Amino acid sequence: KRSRKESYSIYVYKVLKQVHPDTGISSKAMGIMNSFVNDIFERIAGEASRLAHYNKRSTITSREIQTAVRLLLPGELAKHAVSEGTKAVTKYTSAK
Amino acid sequence: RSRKESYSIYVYKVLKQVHPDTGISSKAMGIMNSFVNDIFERIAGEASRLAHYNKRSTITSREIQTAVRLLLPGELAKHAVSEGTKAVTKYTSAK
Amino acid sequence: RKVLRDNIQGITKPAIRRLARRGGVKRISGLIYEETRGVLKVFLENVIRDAVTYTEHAKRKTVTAMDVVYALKRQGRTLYGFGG
Amino acid sequence: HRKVLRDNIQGITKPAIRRLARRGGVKRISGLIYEETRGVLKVFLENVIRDAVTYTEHAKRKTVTAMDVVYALKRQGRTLYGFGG
Amino acid sequence: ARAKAKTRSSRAGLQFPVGRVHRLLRKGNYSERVGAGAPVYLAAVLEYLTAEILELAGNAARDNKKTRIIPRHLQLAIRNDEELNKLLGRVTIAQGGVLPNIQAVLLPKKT
Amino acid sequence: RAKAKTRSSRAGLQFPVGRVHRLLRKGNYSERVGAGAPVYLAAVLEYLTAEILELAGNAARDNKKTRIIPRHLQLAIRNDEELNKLLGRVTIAQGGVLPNIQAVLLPKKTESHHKAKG
Amino acid sequence: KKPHRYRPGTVALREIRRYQKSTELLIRKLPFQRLVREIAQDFKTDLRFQSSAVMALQEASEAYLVALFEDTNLCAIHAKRVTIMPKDIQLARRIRGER
Amino acid sequence: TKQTARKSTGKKPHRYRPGTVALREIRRYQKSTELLIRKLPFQRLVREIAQDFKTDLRFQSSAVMALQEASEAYLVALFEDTNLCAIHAKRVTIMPKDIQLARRIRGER
Amino acid sequence: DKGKCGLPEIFDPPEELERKVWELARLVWQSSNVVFHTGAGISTASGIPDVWTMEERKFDTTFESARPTQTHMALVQLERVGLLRFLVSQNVDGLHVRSGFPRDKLAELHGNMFVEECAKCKTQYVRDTVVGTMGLKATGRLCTVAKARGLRACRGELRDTILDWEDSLPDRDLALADEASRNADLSITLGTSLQIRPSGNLPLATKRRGGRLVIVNLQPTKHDRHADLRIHGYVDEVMTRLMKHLGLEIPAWDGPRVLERALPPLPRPP
DNA sequence: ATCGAGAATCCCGGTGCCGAGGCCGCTCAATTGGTCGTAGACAGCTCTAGCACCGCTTAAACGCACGTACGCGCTGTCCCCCGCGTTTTAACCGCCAAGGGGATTACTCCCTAGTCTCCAGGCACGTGTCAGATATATACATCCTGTGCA
DNA sequence: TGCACAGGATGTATATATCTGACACGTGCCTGGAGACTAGGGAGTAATCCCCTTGGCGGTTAAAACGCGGGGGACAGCGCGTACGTGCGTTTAAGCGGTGCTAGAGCTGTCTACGACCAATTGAGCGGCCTCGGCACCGGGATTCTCGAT
Repeated sequence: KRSRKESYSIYVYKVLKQVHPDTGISSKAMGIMNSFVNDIFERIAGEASRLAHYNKRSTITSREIQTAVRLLLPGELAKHAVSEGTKAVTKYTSAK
Repeated sequence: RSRKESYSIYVYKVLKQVHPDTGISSKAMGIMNSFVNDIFERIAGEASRLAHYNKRSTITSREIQTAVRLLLPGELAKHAVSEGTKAVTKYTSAK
Repeated sequence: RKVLRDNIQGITKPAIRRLARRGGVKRISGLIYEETRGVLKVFLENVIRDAVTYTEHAKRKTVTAMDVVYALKRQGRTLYGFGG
Repeated sequence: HRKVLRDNIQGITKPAIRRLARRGGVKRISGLIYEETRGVLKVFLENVIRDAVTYTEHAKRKTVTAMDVVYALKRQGRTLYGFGG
Repeated sequence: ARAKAKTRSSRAGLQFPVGRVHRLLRKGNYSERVGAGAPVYLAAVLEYLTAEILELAGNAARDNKKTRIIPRHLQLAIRNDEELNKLLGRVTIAQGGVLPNIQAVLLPKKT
Repeated sequence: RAKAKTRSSRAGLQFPVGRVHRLLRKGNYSERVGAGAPVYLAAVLEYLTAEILELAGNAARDNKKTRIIPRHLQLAIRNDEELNKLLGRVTIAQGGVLPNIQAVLLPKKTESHHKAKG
Repeated sequence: KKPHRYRPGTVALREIRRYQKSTELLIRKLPFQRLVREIAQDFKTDLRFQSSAVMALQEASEAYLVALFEDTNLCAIHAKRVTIMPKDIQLARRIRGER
Repeated sequence: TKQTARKSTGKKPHRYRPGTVALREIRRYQKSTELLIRKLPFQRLVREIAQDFKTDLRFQSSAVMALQEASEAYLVALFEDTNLCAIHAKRVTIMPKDIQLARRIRGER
Repeated sequence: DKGKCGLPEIFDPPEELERKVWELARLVWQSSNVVFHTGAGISTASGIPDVWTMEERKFDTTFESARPTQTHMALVQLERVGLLRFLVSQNVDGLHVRSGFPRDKLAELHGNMFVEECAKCKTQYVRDTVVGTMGLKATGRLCTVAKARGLRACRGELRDTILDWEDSLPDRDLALADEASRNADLSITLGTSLQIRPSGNLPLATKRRGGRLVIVNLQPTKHDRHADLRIHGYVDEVMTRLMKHLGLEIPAWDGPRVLERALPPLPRPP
């Protein structure tokens, strides 16, 4: 039939059940969350690509993403996101 | 040692084409050089978004035309479209 | 075979007063209805120009909601809840 | 580099603020404006420098260049012709 | 033959798909090469933002005596917090309404 | 081999077409680019440059000057409605502002109304 | 005796409180759709509109007008008044950037 | 007429009435181009603000020049909006509330 | 249109009209560069009402169908036959241009109701309908001068040429009139009080470099002194015996017309 | 400054019901393993600006006196907007066709990416010159004040 | 007390003359764009397929429109006090020119390790399908502001 559609529904649902074990979510709220995730993704990716282009560099590493998230997110959000990202990268490198 | 390209000679050619007896200072030259490659990247980014929006991987003349008609307002957009069409037709006709 | 002329008056005075009440306005002068209609028409035509340009670039004849979403994102007005 | 801090906000004197207002087109200025605009200006500056430094330390540099400032201003939605390009 | 094939998202200990993020990074015309830690970092920060917004929205839903989130709750959560309101500064959420706010001067006097 | 004429000359332009093509292909905009895109973009850039730089030249001649300085560029951009819309929020160094004083700030009333002098 | 009548200003406050806690659209659907079609006829004849397209247009226009009216109310209160007049809308749009 | 042609037919230097030197200065600074703030105090302010993010930095001269130009342009635009707000309230003096309103409408507070 | 009319009139006795019109036709001959000055009184024959006139008290509907006077038809023919170097008019009726008088010989110091000017290129347009705006303000039309290389048009805000008190005066016109008076041999003002300056001082500067001065006005002038001949009769009938002793008669006023430059030398006897 | 009618709002408990949430089959995208060639990490130099300090000149910031213009508070009025009835007006809801057009495959061909050579357009650099700033030197249109007459 | 001039005083305009540092221009390299040539896959037609847009009809009321009486608030005057603009004498530190030192900004080599790419493998995730309860409405009373007496 019709082609497949990519969405962030299952992962947003997993996070919601991680933080609130009992509350649910409607379809329109799920679509709004999907749009929010896509918007933040494209903002961070564009900022990282511009950062890489400014330094005559061909790769987007974790340093570019960290600088992009400290340029975009404000204050406490920036610090907590940086902490979470570094924790995830350390866990990924040590476990593999 | 290293060469740093810029749109200096080209805009000075345009200046002497439109005002054959008026000069331009270095600061105005730099400002015009910044304006040129500001508009360049603005139009190019709009065209790239417009091409990604239609699942295509080629920046043809149509994407540039639509980008310049999306960015430039009114008479500027119409005259720029006319100039670009004239240039493209002449380039294709001359082979 | 169909021409529509006097549709800007479809946004009636009670609708404008309702919108102003949601904004927090307590008492409303009698001349702001025409001003509101004018500014609404300007905003609508500004958005619809880009929307129709986006549709006609794709050689389509139907204005999809995603074209409206892109046209709004262009003017620095992001809209969540309609995909994209 | 040895000296750290003093009250440098006062370097933006009253006559400079009145000159800026005159170029803006202001005829009369109150007495409480001077302590306001200074407080405004700082909030502007630390919103740009904080970005420029963020660029400078990304390239492993220890010198804020003009291009860092231009990029930071462009990121704020406020471009500046005459220094980059 | 081969191993048990854990996913990279499970290896990094996070819920978002790092593989899908890496695919959208490669096939989205951002750079010419993509590192091996950029998708993990970006997935971690995306999950953090999603969790923060969802926690605030759930708190608002409980404050509204409901057990299912609607766009009104998301709007309340993102407008009552000074960080997300500035990250999502000029963004309109459909069917979200506005914060209930009336200026003090408009309130009736003599009381 | 051949005469090797530049693409800008073939298109009857002044801005470089090959440089624009190289910038388009090395700017990470798309996988591939067409053959006519650089010509169209160069023509648009040249037209915009000519518009701005003719208005600046007119403003410079209006002030008994034979050079274009940033002040003239700012004046030309600001006095034109469409160009000011395009450069809506752009700061030009050493540009200044347009001469503009609000009507309320003017003193006025210091003139005879021609009412038979009472 | 006299029939019950509320003093001018309290019904407006009740309207404000009721409309600030509700989320439905405020303008009627068909008039807005006809206005959108009439405006669009001046760019390309014989067009078609999805339902979601006009829904999105209405959703954006309502938020735009609500924000503009909040700015207008601030401008009116700044001038020692409580009524909004066209000059307040004009000042708000001058400052915002539309001019 | 080689002076004030125009249309018509007709104690201590009067001290000038309060508001003629104001318009003279307005015209003088509106037809000029140069910067309006002293340069060393601005550089010291920039260094003070910068050394609260990363210690012991260095600045190019072009960096502080660009910062000064951007700051002056921002302040001039803000003052123009403040003047519009003050005139809207039937005044000619600009109060801090005018600056607050102008910054609130723009979306900066 | 009220109160009273504190105006003394002498009408000067009829026998001395012929005397000093004959004597004026004398000075007309040996003058090689005559610069005329014109005032509101030239149009009183056409019934053109509205400064003294404003103090004593918008006729655009009368302006759109106004008819140039007999003397208006005189001066255009004097231009077309020679012995006329320049003309300076401080009137806003616009009858001189509509009379076929060339615009290059005409200095309209106070402007014209029928002329618009651009605010970005300072070009001038001569319309046929009345421009309904006073005070150097917007008109509603736009400039249409087309630039080359396929660029946009001027598109500047067209404005009127009707001035207001204390406003600046046209440079192109003031300078021209001044050079003209400095290069004047004779000057003959018609129907003005010589009161509003800087225009009023143009006639006197004629004698400054060794010249003469003839004033024609029913009312007294603040420059009656330092003259050469003072005429006090009606300009409508005095010009009749002006032209009767010189020759020719008015060709026609064949409807509103505009003339930019002047015809190659002089038809008819000089 | 206090009571009491009265319209409006908030619990209370039924009740359908349509949408949120769980299950299952299966294409398809993520994963694992190996090869490789280049992007970038790491040293090492060169020298270019960035920083620190000193004298001198003077333009500007500063402190104070003073007067007047402007901001703020009352006061009156009259006019424009709000609240409540009553009547039209048209939006909204179900239901039904009839296509027009957006999606989906198949196929082919022409358009664009690699690569390879080479030579001329464009950049770095040195130079004489000319436009823009300042500084007198005549020329001229007004404007103000002193010395005789009804 | 009001004219009548004459001549000195005031501000503006045009014309030369000198200076100086940025600019227009000529020359020598050099590397990047142009001309040939080939391969492969992106996209332009062509043909179905179904779905979702548009137009129509009809009953029901929700809401808009119109009318009318008050009332309160927007606007125009007055009046007063003070604070802000203006001018002058002090001072003070900015701006310039100069000297000196060195931190690190650019640039060049060398090597290695790390993403791109290509085949097999397989399980997380999507579309389709059921199924039950969170929730939006139904009134009925119970409070709760609100505004007029008193």
